[PDB]
Amino acid sequence: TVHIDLSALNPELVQAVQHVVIGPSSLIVHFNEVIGHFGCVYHGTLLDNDGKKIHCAVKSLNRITDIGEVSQFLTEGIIMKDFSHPNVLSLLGICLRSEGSPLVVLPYMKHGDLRNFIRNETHNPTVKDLIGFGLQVAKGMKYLASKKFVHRDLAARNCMLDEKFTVKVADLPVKWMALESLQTQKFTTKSDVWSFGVLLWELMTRGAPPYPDVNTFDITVYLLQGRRLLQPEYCPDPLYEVMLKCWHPKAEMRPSFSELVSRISAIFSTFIGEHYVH
Amino acid sequence: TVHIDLSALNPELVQAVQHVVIGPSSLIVHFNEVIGHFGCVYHGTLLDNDGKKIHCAVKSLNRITDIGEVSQFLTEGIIMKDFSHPNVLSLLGICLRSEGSPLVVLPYMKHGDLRNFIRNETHNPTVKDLIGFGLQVAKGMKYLASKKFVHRDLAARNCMLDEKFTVKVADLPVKWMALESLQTQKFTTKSDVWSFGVLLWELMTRGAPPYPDVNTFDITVYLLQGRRLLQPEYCPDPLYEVMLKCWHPKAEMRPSFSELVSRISAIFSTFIGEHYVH
Ligand SMILES: COc1ccc2c(Oc3ccc(NC(=O)c4c(C)n(CC(C)(C)O)n(-c5ccccc5)c4=O)cc3F)ccnc2c1
Ligand SMILES: COc1ccc2c(Oc3ccc(NC(=O)c4c(C)n(CC(C)(C)O)n(-c5ccccc5)c4=O)cc3F)ccnc2c1
Repeated sequence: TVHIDLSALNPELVQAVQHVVIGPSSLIVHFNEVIGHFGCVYHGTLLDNDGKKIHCAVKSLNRITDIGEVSQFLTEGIIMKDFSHPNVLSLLGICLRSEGSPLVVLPYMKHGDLRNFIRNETHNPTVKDLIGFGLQVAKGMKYLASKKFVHRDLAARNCMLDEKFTVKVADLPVKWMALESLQTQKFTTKSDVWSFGVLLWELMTRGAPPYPDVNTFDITVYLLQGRRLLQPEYCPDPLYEVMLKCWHPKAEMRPSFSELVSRISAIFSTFIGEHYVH
Repeated sequence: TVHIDLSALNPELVQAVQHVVIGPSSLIVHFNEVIGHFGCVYHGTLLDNDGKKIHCAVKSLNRITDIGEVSQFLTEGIIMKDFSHPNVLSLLGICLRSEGSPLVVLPYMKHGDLRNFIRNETHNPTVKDLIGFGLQVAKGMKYLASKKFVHRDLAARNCMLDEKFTVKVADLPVKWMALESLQTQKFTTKSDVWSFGVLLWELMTRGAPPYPDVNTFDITVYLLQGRRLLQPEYCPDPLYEVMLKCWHPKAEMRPSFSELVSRISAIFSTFIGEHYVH
């Protein structure tokens, strides 16, 4: 029952978004074929001018009803389309339709999200593999921070993994949130750094749920008492130290993603044995 | 301590927003002179090319820190700038600065917000006057609904009043929210219609607080029990009937703003005696 009045949109903005729009001249959506946790996502195929096919995921934004939301949707499209880094999920385009919800078009990620990948017992990542995934996320966050983009929901579940095992950073979650975000409601690159530390912990435990024994409403006190996620069984000491610095109570004292890439890269090189080479 | 990196913004969007941007070649902000409830708002003066001055209000968006928020701010600017109706507050422009928070520039409204105006005992609006204010708001909402814009926070406090006593619709509030908004979290033009009915009630009581004896967390049950705001002492029966229809439990059965303008206009014409002629 979604019929959006596209004539109601502003002309200057529609002009700005043209370079992001893709349509039925290029994209086949398979509305009968679902990609099963990230909303309503369909299999799609994107053709260039000679008819070459690219497998994509096509997400239907079924909440977007009004022209404010559609205008915000267009803006998010313009922003994301500019980003170009091998560790940040690409936006292939968006669809602005007069019938049906707006669509977002992403490259197909063969191995799904990182959390489900590492939890799957049939996969056998080494400690080096898991640290490597962490380093890839750091590089993507370094790029995004360089663009002044604040992630706000960084977590293993929001990182994707392609057929070459390249981690693509993509996309309430109190157990990932910085202390200051929990109380002042505000998010920064420094709070993304805190979430990154929790993501590293997720990696080293192969997707264990963090703080299993603390209620979500008792997390602020736990953290103020100076308590932190315990060092995972497979996590080496130098990596656990990096995690602890990511959870510094003073956001200003946390390392930058640039600092993290450098440190983690040094740790990764001392490790040997990999089953998932990038 | 606000230093936003404007080079980080997208080129196509910056091009789209140019027609909304105003700068130091036209605008004098009096940062030492405050307009005292709507955030940080300063007196400003806007000059055209021959040096003619227009009194404005200049609001400093001190929350806007990151490029996502700035991009969303630009989009809101583009949308609002298109709106042109005598009962909707105009956007004179926005300021995108490399130092200091983004600014929004609005025409100065001599008589402030409608709620404070009607509560001020030194003003003497008649029943016709109050209904007239209500009709003006309805006309503004009719325009906005025609543009597919959903208000979400319609209330007497968010309507402004200029020197000619023209009401300008401008800008959590559970006692104004539709039943369905309270439970499904979603907002529509039909939920704006519900808030409009509460605004009419505010008008007819000269800014009394609604549902004085019900806690904000008991409002959903109160409404589900079929209870409604009582008919104000000065509210005529036909207007109270309009209010009741605005609070129909079925959003689809509520009148349109177009229907409201027509009905309220008929009621207003049967009234005589005014101190605030539009
Ligand atoms: C094989 O299993 C899967 C499972 C899910 C897959 C998959 O899921 C998604 C993964 C990510 C996303 N979307 C995002 O990451 C989005 C991002 C980062 N943005 C931008 C922003 C963060 C600013 O909102 N948006 C977005 C973009 C434009 C308009 C609106 C939202 C998005 O939709 C949407 C998805 F459907 C993509 C590709 N392959 C997959 C493969
Ligand atoms: C004499 O006393 C006063 C007191 C307040 C006054 C006054 O207060 C304001 C009244 C309204 C507003 N702002 C709005 O109504 C805004 C609206 C409707 N928008 C658009 C939207 C609803 C989509 O957010 N915005 C807005 C616009 C551009 C960018 C960001 C937000 C706004 O700032 C800002 C104000 F400072 C304006 C003029 N005269 C006044 C006079």
